[PDB]
Amino acid sequence: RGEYVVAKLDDLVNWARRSSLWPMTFGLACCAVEMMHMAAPRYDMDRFGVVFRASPRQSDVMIVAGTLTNKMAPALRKVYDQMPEPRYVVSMGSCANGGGYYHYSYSVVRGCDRIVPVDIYVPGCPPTAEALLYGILQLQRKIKREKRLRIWYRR
Amino acid sequence: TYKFVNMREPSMDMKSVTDRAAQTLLWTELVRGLGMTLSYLFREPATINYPFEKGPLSPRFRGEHALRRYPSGEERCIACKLCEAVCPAQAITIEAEPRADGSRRTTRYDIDMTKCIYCGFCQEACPVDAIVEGPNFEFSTETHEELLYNKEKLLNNGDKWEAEIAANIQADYLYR
Amino acid sequence: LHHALIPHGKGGRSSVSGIVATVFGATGFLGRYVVNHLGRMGSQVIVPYRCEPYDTMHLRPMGDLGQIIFMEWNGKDKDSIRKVVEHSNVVINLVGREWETKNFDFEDVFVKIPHAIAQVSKEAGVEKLIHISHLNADIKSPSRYLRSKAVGEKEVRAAFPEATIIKPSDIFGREDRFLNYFASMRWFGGVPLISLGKETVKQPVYIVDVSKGIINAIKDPDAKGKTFAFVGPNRYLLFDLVQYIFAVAYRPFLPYPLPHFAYRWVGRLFEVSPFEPWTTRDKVERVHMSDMTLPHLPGLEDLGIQATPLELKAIEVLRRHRTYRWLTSEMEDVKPAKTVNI
Amino acid sequence: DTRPTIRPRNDVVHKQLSAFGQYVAEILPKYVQQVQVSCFNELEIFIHPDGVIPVLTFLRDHTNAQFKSLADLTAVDVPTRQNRFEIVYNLLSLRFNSQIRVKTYTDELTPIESSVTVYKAANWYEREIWDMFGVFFANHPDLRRILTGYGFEGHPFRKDFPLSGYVELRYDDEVKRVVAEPVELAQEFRKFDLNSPWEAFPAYRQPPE
Amino acid sequence: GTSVKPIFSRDMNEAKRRVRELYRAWYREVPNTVHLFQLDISVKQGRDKVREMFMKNAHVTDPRVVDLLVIKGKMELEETINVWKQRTHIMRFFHETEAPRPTDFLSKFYVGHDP
Amino acid sequence: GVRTSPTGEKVTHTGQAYDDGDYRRVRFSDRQKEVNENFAIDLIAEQPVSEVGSRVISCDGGGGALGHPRVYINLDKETKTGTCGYCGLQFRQPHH
Amino acid sequence: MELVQVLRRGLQQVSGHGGLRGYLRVLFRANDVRVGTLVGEDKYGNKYYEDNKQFFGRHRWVIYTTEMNGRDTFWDVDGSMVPPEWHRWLHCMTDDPPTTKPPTARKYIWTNHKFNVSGTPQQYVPYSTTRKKIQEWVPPSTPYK
Ligand SMILES: COC1=C(OC)C(=O)C(C/C=C(\C)CC/C=C(\C)CC/C=C(\C)CC/C=C(\C)CC/C=C(/C)CC/C=C(/C)CC/C=C(\C)CC/C=C(\C)CC/C=C(\C)CCC=C(C)C)=C(C)C1=O
Ligand SMILES: NC(=O)C1=CN([C@@H]2O[C@H](COP(=O)(O)OP(=O)(O)OC[C@H]3O[C@@H](n4cnc5c(N)ncnc54)[C@H](OP(=O)(O)O)[C@@H]3O)[C@@H](O)[C@H]2O)C=CC1
Ligand code: SF4
Ligand code: SF4
Ligand code: SF4
Ligand SMILES: [Zn+2]
Repeated sequence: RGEYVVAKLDDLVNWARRSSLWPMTFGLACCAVEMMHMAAPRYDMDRFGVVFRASPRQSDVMIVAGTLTNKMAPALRKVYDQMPEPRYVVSMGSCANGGGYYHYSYSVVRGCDRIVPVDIYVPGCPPTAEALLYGILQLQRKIKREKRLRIWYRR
Repeated sequence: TYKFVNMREPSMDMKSVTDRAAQTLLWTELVRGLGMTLSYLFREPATINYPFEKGPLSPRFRGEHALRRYPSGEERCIACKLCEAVCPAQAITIEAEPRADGSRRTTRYDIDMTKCIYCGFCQEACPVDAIVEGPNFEFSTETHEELLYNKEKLLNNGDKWEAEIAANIQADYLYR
Repeated sequence: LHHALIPHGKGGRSSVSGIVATVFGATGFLGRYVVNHLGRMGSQVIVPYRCEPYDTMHLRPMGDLGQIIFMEWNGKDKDSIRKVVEHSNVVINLVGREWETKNFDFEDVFVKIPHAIAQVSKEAGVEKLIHISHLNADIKSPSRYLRSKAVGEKEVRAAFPEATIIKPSDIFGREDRFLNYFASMRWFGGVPLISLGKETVKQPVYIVDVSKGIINAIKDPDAKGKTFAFVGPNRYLLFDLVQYIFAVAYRPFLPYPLPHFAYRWVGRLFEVSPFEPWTTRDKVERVHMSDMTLPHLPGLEDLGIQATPLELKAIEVLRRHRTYRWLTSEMEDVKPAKTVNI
Repeated sequence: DTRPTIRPRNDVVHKQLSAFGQYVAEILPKYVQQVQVSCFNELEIFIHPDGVIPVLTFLRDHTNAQFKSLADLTAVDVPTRQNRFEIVYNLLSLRFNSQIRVKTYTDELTPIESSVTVYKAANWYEREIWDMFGVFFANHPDLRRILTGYGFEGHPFRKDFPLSGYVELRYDDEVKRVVAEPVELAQEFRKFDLNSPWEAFPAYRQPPE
Repeated sequence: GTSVKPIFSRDMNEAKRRVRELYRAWYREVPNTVHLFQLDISVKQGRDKVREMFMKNAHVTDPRVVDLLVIKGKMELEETINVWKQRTHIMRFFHETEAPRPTDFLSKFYVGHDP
Repeated sequence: GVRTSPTGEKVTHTGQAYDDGDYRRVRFSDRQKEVNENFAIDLIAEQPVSEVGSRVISCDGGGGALGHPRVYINLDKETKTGTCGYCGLQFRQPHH
Repeated sequence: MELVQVLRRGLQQVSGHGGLRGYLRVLFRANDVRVGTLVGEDKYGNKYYEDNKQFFGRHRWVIYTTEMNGRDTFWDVDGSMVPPEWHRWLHCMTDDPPTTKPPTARKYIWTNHKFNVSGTPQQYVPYSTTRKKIQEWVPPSTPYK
């Protein structure tokens, strides 16, 4: 039946997307250091299929790791625009989540969500590299639960 | 006491210069560089098998905030507002009101995880060990609003991680 | 008003406005824009959706955290509509489709679904329901889109007597399928106007104008029961309109008269596609109807919003279509297309 | 020791710093207004704002001073003073391993000669004082905002400036742009009035006026 | 006491001269911003905004103040020239997303408790 | 004990329940109202009142450093039982 | 000599994991084939192994349960599937497993360790936990006038 065929196509495409999540080298602050430590041998992003890649044209997930300030927010929004779809935003740290320590400052965006649609909120100051890996795996399951071709079949 | 890190003049004996020319032509330190990486590939990798294998922690680890309670069942919090008055990020909001029994307990105890800095200052300030930073750190959420913790959510965390948090405090209270 | 619906603040994101609303079909064109305005003033939006949640991602960052709430709903399920409209002051109906899918014809998305929305909204107890139709809505128009829209308007009026009915003429914007349609027609050789397109008069209205009109109608205490008609300020001849569209895009213009039945065949051929049907018979028809002037119906100016002429807001739409050659030319380089006087 | 908690006090350094303070006061009586050594052995020279270029140069070039490193250059804003802005120069002498402080005053609309000619490190520092406080430094190679965002309106570090500013940022889909809006916080900064109404230190007791 | 140091100009006329040449630079610039920054507002729609910005602080009379805003406007021109400001930074001058605010007392009373 | 409001919303220990004519309940549909079933108001009630045989008694909450600051309760009024202000445990003189 | 023993213990790898079928089960599920002493098991089904010979970090590990709380976890697993009592032992925060040293029991402690409830309709929605502050006048019902 057509539903089974589109189901299997959904599983294949979602598996590819979740098993080759290519992130972006967009570290901003101390939350980037853990972003490096999970790339360090101990946790090693590489075994999970995730390999760092600059040039947003060839990346899927943006881990906004660090404080997002007013002077940088236009750059972050523009760079998010460069990403071809599908795209995902993982927010690392309290600063990139809702403001963190400098939530009441004059030149800090009170949450990265106000600029891009954040897909996964990873809490911490900074989050432990295990916690960030957990957030990435949660995003992976999110991609696994996508129903693109199913919705197309029931257009 | 100081040392000259790069103050070495190379010897100009015929043997020395022959060795330098051999290293230049027949790449020698380059071969050493290859050999080092060969030696480490043959070595054991350091990666752990997350999530089936977890990196080591300590009983002092700071994670998800949680409200504890006495063994009787009554909450430890008495709304003294030390944690709210000491939080560097002003992430705690407390509203108190005398309960029906008479004990002073928070009618609202909200901790904003999206604004928290996980310093642990609240758990030091608490005179009754009511608010603690639990061992949990894998509590990422898909939406922002789920990170704005209420009193009920914090009490649920306290009731859930109580087995771990009681042991962690038991193994660390003597240092404090 | 309830104790939490009393307006508070200064109109910013974190301000209680009291416009708790449901926008059916928010995931597309004006459905996005309206939400933005609803998000801007600080109103709790109960945006329902049937598509993949990823497609609702651009819906997320226009409201303060906790304001926008997404729910799953199905057109042929009264329980879903009841769930989404149970706690809401206003229910805005923006459900539509330029084509007829296999599981949804024109009547389903313009009569049946609006009927269910209006009936369930009346049962729940909402105070305002803004239904959206087309200006050229007629029970005898050849295109099934406009005919279905007319019967849907009558049904919605019957079910919700005080429902505000807004009849926009033609929305042009960054994603409009009206200016981008003409611009994208460059791929298929020349632009094949029917009878050279010298008999059709179109009155396009800016998207921001329509969304602001919806917001004002919600805020206006007299929009209940009324039937507004949202049209642009000028009336363009279709050939002159395409001339302006291709001049602002600086693409070569190759007009080509085309017999009506041959264009119907072309529309069928494009309808065959099991994906986004670039052109349908309804589509090729509608671009040939003139915009029926309805002076009796109240307009945008009554709501207090001045229509923005297409010339000022045409560079936004067609700057993407320009090649690298005329990618930086200013807005005043191309002279406004001559307009037949209203 | 008899004082296991009280920080040890060095008096030889106090005598040396006092001697050098008198030395500098005698050398440049034109600008040196008042010199004082703190209890923790730090010497501060308060000069007239016209003595910014001369005095620094002396401290940079004299054989007995040899202060050849501008460690820090900052300003402190005290609204209750006439010339609220108070520019502070911190200098370090590597030959006599000694730190000196030269502090001058300036109001909102009075310029200060740029010390870029003397201390080329000041070039960026000056801009910061301009950006954070608004003190304009004349004869500067290039004065510009260094920390605030482009198009910022105001001087953040001024006391008469809210810590949350006046304008926040957002992304608007209608204009497809990162727009700026008037500030509106979800939770207002709870201003805590923590100050004991009992005098703390009898030593620093201001005489009544 | 009543007499204090000058910034750049030594009278109001020289300050007006500096204001005049700053307006010269801005007026000459504006179309270059419209083209280079890919703005969609009309050229005149930016020149009149330059005029309005100049007319905003047209009430000041202390010379030193006038030199101060001359330097500040020079800095903003400097940012605009070498693409240091961006499209969003320039567009902030035209407050677009801001809803229009009312001026009559009656609407303010209807909308909220503010002066 | 947690009970149900007429709308259907469970009331918390703080007596919080959104009104029927309140739009905020929209947040809870397709979700649940996170409440704590273990009510401290009830849980402290059935704890037995200790028959202390002295005029005053010291309570630390149990565990020394694990408990609350030690406070001394005066058990002199025969009409009431001395209750610690930190943990809520009651004490009573042996029938005086 | 060590080559032969090395080839041999690769067969103890398949023998320990209940034969070939269990060998591919653990290989495709937990991505490892290493064996270890069964330190314990929890009520949810996760099996908890330890091998002190492994270097610090992989001396203890979990094979997660196939099913927990009405959710198939045969293929998708996460770090929140660890019950609180065993999370201490797994993360090397103690050397006492719950089997030997069991955590103290109390009434308020849960009996079913819910995993991360994000995404599922059992999410957490923030809300005000306080009552109203200002009351209304509730005008009388008699027309009177
Ligand atoms: C001082 O402060 C600092 C900060 O302070 C705040 C900072 O923030 C930052 C900034 C922060 C960062 C940079 C973050 C940290 C980043 C890192 C540490 C980087 C870590 C990187 C890694 C772990 C990964 C490195 C990558 C490696 C080792 C290898 C990559 C190589 C690859 C090959 C990757 C794979 C990619 C590709 C494209 C291959 C896949 C493609 C294929 C297989 C295609 C196959 C196709 C087919 C088979 C087709 C077959 C067709 C057939 C048969 C027929 C077809 C014909 C038809 C007709 C259809 C820095 C630097 C900083 O310093
Ligand atoms: N020029 C114009 O386009 C004019 C349009 N209108 C009316 O405005 C409304 C919105 O127009 P516009 O935003 O451009 O349209 P779009 O096609 O861009 O968006 C239509 C919306 O309706 C939803 N929808 C369609 N069919 C169904 C269905 N069967 N069940 C559930 N949801 C459904 C879509 O969901 P999804 O995104 O998942 O498909 C989407 O959210 C329509 O009623 C249209 O006729 C009025 C005047 C002029
Ligand atoms: S959340 Fe904490 S660690 Fe992350 S950037 Fe902000 S302050 Fe640094
Ligand atoms: S640990 Fe968290 S809640 Fe406690 S004071 Fe620090 S930031 Fe606030
Ligand atoms: S410090 Fe402890 S007892 Fe005091 S209010 Fe905070 S949680 Fe309650
Ligand atoms: Zn007690």
